[PDB]
Amino acid sequence: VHLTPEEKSAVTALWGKVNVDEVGGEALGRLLVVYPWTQRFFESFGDLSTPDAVMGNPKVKAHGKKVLGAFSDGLAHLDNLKGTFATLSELHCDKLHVDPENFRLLGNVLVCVLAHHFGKEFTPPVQAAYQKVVAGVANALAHKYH
Amino acid sequence: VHLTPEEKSAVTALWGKVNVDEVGGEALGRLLVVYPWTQRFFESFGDLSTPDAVMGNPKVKAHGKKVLGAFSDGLAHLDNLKGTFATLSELHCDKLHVDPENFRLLGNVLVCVLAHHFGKEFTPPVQAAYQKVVAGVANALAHKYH
Amino acid sequence: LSLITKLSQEDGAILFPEIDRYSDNKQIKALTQQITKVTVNGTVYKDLISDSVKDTNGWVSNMTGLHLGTKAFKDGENTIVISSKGFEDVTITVTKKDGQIHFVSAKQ
Amino acid sequence: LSLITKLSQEDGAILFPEIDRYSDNKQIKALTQQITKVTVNGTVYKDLISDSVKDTNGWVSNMTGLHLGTKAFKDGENTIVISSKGFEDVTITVTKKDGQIHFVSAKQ
Amino acid sequence: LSLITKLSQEDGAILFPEIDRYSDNKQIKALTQQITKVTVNGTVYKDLISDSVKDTNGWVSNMTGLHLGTKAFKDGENTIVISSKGFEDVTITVTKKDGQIHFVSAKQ
Amino acid sequence: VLSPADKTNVKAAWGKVGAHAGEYGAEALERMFLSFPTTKTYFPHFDLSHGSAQVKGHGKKVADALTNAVAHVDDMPNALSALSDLHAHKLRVDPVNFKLLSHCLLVTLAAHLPAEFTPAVHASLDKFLASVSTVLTSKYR
Amino acid sequence: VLSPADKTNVKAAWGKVGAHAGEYGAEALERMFLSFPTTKTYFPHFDLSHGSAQVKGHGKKVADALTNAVAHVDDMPNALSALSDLHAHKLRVDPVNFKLLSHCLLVTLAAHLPAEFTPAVHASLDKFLASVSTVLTSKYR
Ligand code: HEM
Ligand code: HEM
Ligand code: HEM
Ligand code: HEM
Repeated sequence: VHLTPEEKSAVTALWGKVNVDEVGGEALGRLLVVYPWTQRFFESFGDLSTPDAVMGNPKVKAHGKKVLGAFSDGLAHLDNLKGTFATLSELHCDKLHVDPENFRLLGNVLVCVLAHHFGKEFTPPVQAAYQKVVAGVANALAHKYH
Repeated sequence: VHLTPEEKSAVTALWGKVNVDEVGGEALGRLLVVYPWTQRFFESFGDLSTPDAVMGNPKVKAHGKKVLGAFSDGLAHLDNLKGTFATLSELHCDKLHVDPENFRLLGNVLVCVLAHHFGKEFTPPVQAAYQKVVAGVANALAHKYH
Repeated sequence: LSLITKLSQEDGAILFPEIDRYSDNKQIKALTQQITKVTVNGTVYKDLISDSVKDTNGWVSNMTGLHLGTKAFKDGENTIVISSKGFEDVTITVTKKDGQIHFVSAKQ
Repeated sequence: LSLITKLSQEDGAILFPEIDRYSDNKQIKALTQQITKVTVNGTVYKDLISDSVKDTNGWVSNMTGLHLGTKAFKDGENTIVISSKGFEDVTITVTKKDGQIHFVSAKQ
Repeated sequence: LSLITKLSQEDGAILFPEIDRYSDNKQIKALTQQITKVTVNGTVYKDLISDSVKDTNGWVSNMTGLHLGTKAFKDGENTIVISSKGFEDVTITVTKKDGQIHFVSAKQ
Repeated sequence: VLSPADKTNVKAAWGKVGAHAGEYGAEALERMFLSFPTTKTYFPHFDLSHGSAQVKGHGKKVADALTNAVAHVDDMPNALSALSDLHAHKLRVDPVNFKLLSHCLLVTLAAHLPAEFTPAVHASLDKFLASVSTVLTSKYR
Repeated sequence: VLSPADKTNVKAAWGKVGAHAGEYGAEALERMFLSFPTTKTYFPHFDLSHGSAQVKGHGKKVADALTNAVAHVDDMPNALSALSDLHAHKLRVDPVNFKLLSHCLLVTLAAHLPAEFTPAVHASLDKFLASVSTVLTSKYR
């Protein structure tokens, strides 16, 4: 997924300042809360009954790190998302059976969380960079569905 | 886009029996009627205000053959849709400003039309073949957007 | 016309790149889109929609330009009349010489 | 257990492919998902979530299996005790011999 | 069984709320889902899928519970035998008295 | 909400389904299961084999719920409001799936109704199935 | 429809926008135009450049329409009925675009309201903007 020099630099500069343990958990938190049907996949995480139950559920915060960590390999290999996420595309489709539509949703919630933490720093151009990265990860995880 | 040797035989056997003069125009006609926002792109076609206006409008029938014709390269070159449709992708995104979601819609309407013309012969397996082909074409036209 | 100026030679046919139905020029876009009739040396050509025009009395408007079959092309000077709904017929003039077609003029 | 039978040797760690949190075997899936505590030779290991386990007192459950750091691994016989909310402790036994760990048995 | 405990009366039928095919109790869910055969006082009932059970030899599992037609219900003591591929037949005992059925027992 | 004209088409076309409701219901599920296999996993217990008994059973359940909504067209949200809790609160059905099944119901209706599946009627049915979709996901909103 | 607390969240959070309505409206459009340039083509003659006067103008028009729909949470379809004809019948705006703008509205709201953009409030706003979206495309359905 094709980014300008200024964009690739912009993204990584903002990512470097990101709390990898905190942000992943707020993203998955906010997915499980705003798009309630997503709880189907994570019924094994115990109590997802309230916004607070969900945000303060250790299994969520935990899973958040795996997801956010996986976006980091994504940022490490933007010229090779299709490959970086391959075994993991297999996993989400072949064993979990996640509708790829939800990848786009998580990604967009991730964008809402970055804008929430980075305030005025999450400029329209910075968003447009991150929107390309997040659609890229979504595409890669969707590849081994067809 | 992977089809079983049976799926490929099934697809081509149904396609061989298709009226390449007529079917593209019924698909396009049905898109313009069912999903009225699609009229925006084809205002140069004159009156699309009614189902009669549309199914009697030669610019529609004619455009339908360009679309049906385009699906034919698709069926010829399933190994390389991304490439077969590469130039069309640039056109729809860079020059027509058409959101990729509409490709999935046309393709589903095309599937409704085949089911309308072929009745019981459009078996669930034969659909599942054509649903893979149509998601494939949709993908390739969407590629140059990214 | 300052806009229609050149052409290309293809298998049994010629291409006018600048007769582009997707041209950023609102006027060219609309002309190409509304083409009702083409005559070469008085012969009525057919809209072949998306077929080949190789050795035909046929034209095609597409993303590469206006494609014209060289069936009704004589040796020396040829006269092409393109008509639309909202414009004056464009008359295009070309020269076949030893089976090579060169651009001459396009006037309204 | 007839289900836990082998392991693989990784860089400063061992992998149990059959302790699969995505196993179609509802029993194994649920056990792996609910692992509360892992001990090697009495030493309490930590859930390192998704980091490397290379030369750590750390375990990780992922799509490849249960990953165990070989930090608290002595020469000869070793005893690994996996605890999970639903199920009774699973005791696994393995043998380090000049830097080669081979599987022995796994029991409830 | 301390899980099947009550019932309701409906127009020519009875409802067991707790025989819930969408129950958070994985055991009840699976039992209800896999009901192969139901007998009232020896009479074999039919799966009516989603029709009414009003004065029929018919049962229906849905979101409100297990619905049983009172056609083959005699006065006094009644014996319901629910069979499921999954687990042990569930035997329910109830008492029709002046056209009013009260729950008594449920046992496996 | 549906035009008077839409309702007239839906009543007329669903009328022609008649006693094949259950069979068309069952065909659509089979069409969904083969074409969109992610949908299989909402039915872990079922046999999804072509002539499956459970599929024919669930075909009837769905088709009957639709037959009901075709004569509760003005009363639809209230008619399937219990089904709306079931599908959102318990089954946690992904909105995406309502579009796939709706598509598969159109493919079926088109395949079985050559003589009345006119553009105007396909619009009306497409809308009507989206209405059912909208109600059935409404306890997310 | 919106819960009492959805309404309470939407009224409380939109309240905090206050006199920034125009600016937040304009930011969202600009955020939409950069991230989804397909959207720019609905604005053929508009100056779409950063700081554009027309964008600030159109930002106010939108933000005001939203401020209006807050007061009228209960009868939204009736509140924006004229806007609904305009966007569907005249402009033929592709449904997909209402999700892009809505998303960009949350990014804006989120960016500008650190302390009040709680998960509960993000759900409420997300739903509320989908309501506006649903009404604004309701002459399709
Ligand atoms: C698989 C889906 C589709 C295929 C295969 C397809 C194919 C084509 C082809 C072959 C052309 C003519 C290119 C040329 O002149 O060389 C074309 C033009 C066009 N397509 Fe598509 N198309 C698809 C979907 C859509 C959709 C969904 C829309 C709008 C909602 C759309 C709008 C247009 C428009 C406006 C033109 C130009 C119209 C004109 O010049 O008359 N297409 N498409
Ligand atoms: C960009 C999007 C996503 C990324 C990068 C991502 C990444 C991951 C990763 C790294 C894992 C752990 C796999 C392992 O290491 O063994 C995982 C597991 C999982 N993901 Fe995703 N995921 C994404 C989207 C989604 C979405 C939208 C869902 C929706 C429900 C989902 C559901 C799951 C589930 C259920 C698991 C397994 C749960 C568990 O065992 O704890 N994922 N994902
Ligand atoms: C679009 C129209 C739909 C209708 C009219 C419909 C109707 C129904 C009905 C009547 C039931 C039975 C409820 C009961 O026992 O009381 C049901 C159950 C169910 N529906 Fe839906 N449904 C629809 C869409 C979907 C979709 C798209 C999915 C999944 C992709 C789905 C999955 C289910 C499942 C899993 C059950 C439970 C199966 C079982 O109990 O064995 N439904 N639905
Ligand atoms: C919550 C979503 C939206 C709201 C509240 C909204 C509101 C408005 C309002 C109040 C107007 C002015 C009415 C008038 O001039 O008489 C307007 C005009 C317009 N809107 Fe929207 N709108 C929304 C979404 C969209 C989207 C998503 C698009 C396109 C992607 C769009 C395209 C337009 C266009 C093209 C105009 C005509 C303006 C012009 O070119 O002069 N709107 N909108």
